[PDB]
Amino acid sequence: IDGYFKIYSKHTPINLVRDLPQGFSALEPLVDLPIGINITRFQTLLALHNSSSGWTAGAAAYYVGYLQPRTFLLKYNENGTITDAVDCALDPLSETKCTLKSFTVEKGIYQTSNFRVQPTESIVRFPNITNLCPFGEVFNATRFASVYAWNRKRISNCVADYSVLYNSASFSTFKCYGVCPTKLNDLCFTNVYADSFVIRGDEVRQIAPGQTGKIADYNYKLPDDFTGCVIAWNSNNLDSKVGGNYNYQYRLFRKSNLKPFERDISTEIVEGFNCYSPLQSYGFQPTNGVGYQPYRVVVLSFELLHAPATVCGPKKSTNLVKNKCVNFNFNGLTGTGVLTESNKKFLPFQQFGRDIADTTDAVRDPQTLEILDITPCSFGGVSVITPGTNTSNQVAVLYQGVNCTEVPNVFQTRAGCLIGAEHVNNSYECDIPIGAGICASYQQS
Amino acid sequence: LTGTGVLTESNKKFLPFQQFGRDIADTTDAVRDPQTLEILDITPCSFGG
Amino acid sequence: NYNYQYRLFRKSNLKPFERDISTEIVEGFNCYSPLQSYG
Amino acid sequence: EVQLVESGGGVVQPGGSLRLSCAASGFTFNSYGMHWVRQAPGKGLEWVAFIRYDGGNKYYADSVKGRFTISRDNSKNTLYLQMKSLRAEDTAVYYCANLKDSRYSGSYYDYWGQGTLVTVS
Amino acid sequence: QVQLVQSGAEVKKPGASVKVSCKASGYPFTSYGISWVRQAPGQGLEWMGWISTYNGNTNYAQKFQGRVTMTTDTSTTTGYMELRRLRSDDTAVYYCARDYTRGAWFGESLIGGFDNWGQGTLVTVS
Amino acid sequence: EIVLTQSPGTLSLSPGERATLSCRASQTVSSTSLAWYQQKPGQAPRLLIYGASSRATGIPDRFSGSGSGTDFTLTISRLEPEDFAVYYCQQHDTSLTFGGGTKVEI
Amino acid sequence: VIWMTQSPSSLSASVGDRVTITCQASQDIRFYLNWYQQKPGKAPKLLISDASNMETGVPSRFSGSGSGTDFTFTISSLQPEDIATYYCQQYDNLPFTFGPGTKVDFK
Amino acid sequence: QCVNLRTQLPPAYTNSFTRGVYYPDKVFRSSVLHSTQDLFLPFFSNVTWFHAIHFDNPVLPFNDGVYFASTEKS
Ligand SMILES: *[C@@H]1O[C@H](CO)[C@@H](O)[C@H](O)[C@H]1NC(C)=O
Ligand SMILES: *[C@@H]1O[C@H](CO)[C@@H](O)[C@H](O)[C@H]1NC(C)=O
Ligand SMILES: *[C@@H]1O[C@H](CO)[C@@H](O)[C@H](O)[C@H]1NC(C)=O
Ligand SMILES: *[C@@H]1O[C@H](CO)[C@@H](O)[C@H](O)[C@H]1NC(C)=O
Ligand SMILES: *[C@@H]1O[C@H](CO)[C@@H](O)[C@H](O)[C@H]1NC(C)=O
Ligand SMILES: *[C@@H]1O[C@H](CO)[C@@H](O)[C@H](O)[C@H]1NC(C)=O
Ligand SMILES: *[C@@H]1O[C@H](CO)[C@@H](O)[C@H](O)[C@H]1NC(C)=O
Ligand SMILES: *[C@@H]1O[C@H](CO)[C@@H](O)[C@H](O)[C@H]1NC(C)=O
Ligand SMILES: *[C@@H]1O[C@H](CO)[C@@H](O)[C@H](O)[C@H]1NC(C)=O
Ligand SMILES: *[C@@H]1O[C@H](CO)[C@@H](O)[C@H](O)[C@H]1NC(C)=O
Repeated sequence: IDGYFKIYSKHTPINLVRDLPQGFSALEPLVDLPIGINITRFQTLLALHNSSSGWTAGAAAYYVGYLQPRTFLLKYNENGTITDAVDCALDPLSETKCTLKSFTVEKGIYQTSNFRVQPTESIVRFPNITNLCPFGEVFNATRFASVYAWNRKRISNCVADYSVLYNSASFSTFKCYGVCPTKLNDLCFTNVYADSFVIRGDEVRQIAPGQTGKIADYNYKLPDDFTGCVIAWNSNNLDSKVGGNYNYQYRLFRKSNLKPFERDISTEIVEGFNCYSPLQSYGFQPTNGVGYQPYRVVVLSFELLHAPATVCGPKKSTNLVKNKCVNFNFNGLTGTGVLTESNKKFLPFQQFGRDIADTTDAVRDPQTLEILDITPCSFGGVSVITPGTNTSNQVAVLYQGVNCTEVPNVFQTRAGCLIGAEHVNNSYECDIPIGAGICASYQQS
Repeated sequence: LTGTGVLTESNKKFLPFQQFGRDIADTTDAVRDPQTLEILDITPCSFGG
Repeated sequence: NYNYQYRLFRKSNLKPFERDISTEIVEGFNCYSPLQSYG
Repeated sequence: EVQLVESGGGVVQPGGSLRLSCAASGFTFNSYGMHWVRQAPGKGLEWVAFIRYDGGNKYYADSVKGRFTISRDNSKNTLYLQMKSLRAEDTAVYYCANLKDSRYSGSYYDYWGQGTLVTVS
Repeated sequence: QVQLVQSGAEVKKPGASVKVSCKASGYPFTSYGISWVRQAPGQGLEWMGWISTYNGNTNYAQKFQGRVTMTTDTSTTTGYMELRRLRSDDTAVYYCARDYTRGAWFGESLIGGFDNWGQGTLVTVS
Repeated sequence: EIVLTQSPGTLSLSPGERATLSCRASQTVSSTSLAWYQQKPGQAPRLLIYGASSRATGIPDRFSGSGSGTDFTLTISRLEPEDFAVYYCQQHDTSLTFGGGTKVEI
Repeated sequence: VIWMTQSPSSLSASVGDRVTITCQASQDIRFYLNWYQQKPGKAPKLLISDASNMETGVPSRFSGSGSGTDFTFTISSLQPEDIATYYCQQYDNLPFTFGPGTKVDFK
Repeated sequence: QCVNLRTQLPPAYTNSFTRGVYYPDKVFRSSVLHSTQDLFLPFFSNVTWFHAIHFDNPVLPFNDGVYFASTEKS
């Protein structure tokens, strides 16, 4: 375990000649060594001697078994010694014993667990978009705009591989809000908006939700419910000039603060006492300190509307499986369930339906535009019907609310599928109640 | 292992590898003394309404 | 002091308290030495 | 002495399904993990899937992942491969094997079965 | 890798026209535009124009205004250029290249150049 | 349009020697809008440097360059037999133009 | 996924000739490489494991070597019975992969 | 030092019954029923029975841990 080689042992006399004893005992810790190595194979070492037959030995034999992850109920006696145990995965009776935390079970019916049908296949469906998103066209631009007059571009009808930006070492910051950047490739959006500008290093701190300052208030602001990523990098070698690259400016004065994604390029104040030009140039120079050097900033904002997505990450569309329990993903809409043809009369503008539980129960396929119904895979409770353990160890199992055809002495009742019980056409007083007029008893079977 | 309580000689038959005992309340009710290696029982000091 | 170096390339990320001192990549197009010295 | 016998091969259509099995004898099957490997006529070997001795974990190649399922029965010493949504490219001879592997299978020996041909048309 | 393939050499009379193709492979056709230049025997590079593979937008050197036109075919991932009203001075080798100097979507200048050049198409006018 | 002038016309150098090639624009050109090319006899030209700070794919590290204002430089730290070719400067700050070209020969 | 390649794709040689096969991994697989031999109509047979570990029963004329990404297989004295296609398998990481194989023919 | 030493013998199995249980930790408990999750030998499992001298001792997989037992006086 984690590099620790643990040994347990026990040594007792045995009355058997050539087998293992039927009974119970526990092994005690012998040694625990911090070895720190991987083990995949092993071999047993024996002592040999040189006889007339060559290298030989007296009779020797051993047994080898393997361990598996299991749950056990262990019983400690008064002296703190383990005297008994239950393997909770051995059979339905042992499961009942573990559930009831006892080695003895009384006559009756007990619910021990639940069953669920697992998905047999996975499918993925995305829009048939072939173009790639022009991110390089924005990031690798020769010039960026001033912050008081920030630019915006819309990205649509394309595939966006966000790992090209995320894993880039060219960026000093890559701060995402509302979304994890490593998961962007699994999402679809209606649109993505890219805003860009040049500011000082120290001003990059203002490019976020809930911020204030000369830039946050008068040049560029993000909303409190912003979802997107803020990307910035040093451009001192590009956007700086000797004498000051005063071509870049920012808004210094305004009568009121801006709203999110607002822009104001008015040049209204002549100058004089208490009268100043609203814009202030940047003294961007190659010899400036790190926080005073120019940085290029790009902000990617995500848009979600009830409409076919036009910006999706990398896609691997598959075929469509029906009438089976499957995993699915419709334009980012993941889940597990059975998909079938729908009888729901959707109107052309409707892409999916919803229940009162706030779940999707029907979708429009992004490629065929047909409507599919979504249902959960079969599940239900499992109960064990037993005589007391003082009578017998034979049990019957009831699968609640399910057909016997979906389960894999098999009787179908209104309570569910009953397996292990022998149905008879006689009638008696009710012993162990099952439901809907049906009871069971020990008559032996 | 800090705490408050009365310490007495234990009658618990600890095995050599066992340093302490635990109750169902997830509390220690016996320890092995680090110097004498004897087992001590731990009980709460008297209280009531 | 290029005597001090660090790992720059690997095909997968390390687990906690893991160490890897392999020097496998010759260099060429899309082929680089895994270690990078410090200036 | 040690035997691995593939069966269940046949001819099916695209979009259909087929279940293969491999009987094991002569060795402690329940102690070893197992691999499926397939080979088209005139082509090299393609690894398909691996399953642990206990039937716990399952591994698949990207070429079959999401379509094929590997399973086993340690009571009947039999290895299984359940293939759905079959394609023409799945035409190959499918082998069960106990591959010698110092890291994963833990086997010190290497055994291959006869192989069974599956055709999708 | 990324490659461009052009047409073979042709000989034309004065007043005629020549069309040169540029078949692209190894990259997404609509990610990068196709640029065109030519070189007269023993001379340097003369820019003719550039076409966006994404939206079909074109830009030309002033010298070739009204003389050179361009088009793209996305289904065959191929660019084309045509020079009309040929003269004896149009004897040159014509080249295409993958462009990273102008955006194909926004038309803005980018940090890049002409790469993945074709083999060149020789056109003679007599 | 902006005209690019290269200098010197031709360098005469032995194998193993260092070479420097200059280009001057008639107008100020941003470094982000400039590139360098190389051409061998009978062959199509190739991009060597774009942005004046970044080499093209497949280009050896012996190729470099820099510049500002109107004056830009292409350098080769050591000439190989394959470097004795014709080089061009290009800008796309205004329209798109190429220089007259410069040659390096033995 | 770790990709395996082999060189040459095929070769021919006479009896007594020395034959070598080269394998290369896209990733460092230490010495975790198996060498398999296959003839038409038959399942693959393992000759070497862990790069250079010769399997019991394999003739002394066979050997293997190499490490990291670069591995080799050698036959010191080719016999008429050694005409077969050899494959490299890496088992450092799941999923496991096989190389394209190298064919040895008769000259 | 090393000696250059033949045929593996057929496999055989026995019933593990309820053997292979051990103390999961070193904490003292008494007069109590405790549920635990760990690697154990499953009850009534099929255990492989080897005879070194009916001659070899084959290399076995370790898997997730091994239960070993040997009955002898020698
Ligand atoms: C030990 O096994 C782990 C997997 O559990 C693997 O990641 C690690 O590299 C192995 N150590 C060595 C030296 O192979
Ligand atoms: C065992 O016996 C063989 C044959 O007599 C002999 O060659 C070998 O040296 C002996 N080894 C020992 C330790 O006696
Ligand atoms: C505990 O051990 C004592 C002997 O020290 C013995 O008399 C007693 O019966 C044991 N109790 C149990 C439940 O085994
Ligand atoms: C997918 O292709 C079909 C035609 O085969 C077309 O009708 C459908 O609208 C396409 N899906 C999208 C999102 O464009
Ligand atoms: C910007 O250009 C460089 C090549 O100079 C390229 O490696 C990088 O991926 C481009 N960035 C984007 C977002 O395409
Ligand atoms: C359990 O069975 C025994 C007979 O084996 C009987 O004497 C005893 O009373 C039974 N216990 C209960 C609760 O019925
Ligand atoms: C499931 O059980 C119901 C009765 O509860 C029966 O009407 C129905 O036909 C059964 N379905 C199948 C497939 O047998
Ligand atoms: C009960 O009666 C039905 C006919 O209604 C018959 O099919 C069934 O086999 C009988 N079962 C028993 C145990 O007699
Ligand atoms: C042991 O015998 C094998 C042949 O079975 C031989 O190849 C090997 O070299 C021998 N080892 C020694 C130490 O003699
Ligand atoms: C033990 O192996 C036999 C086959 O020899 C099988 O029938 C039986 O079910 C197995 N028992 C267990 C618990 O695996």
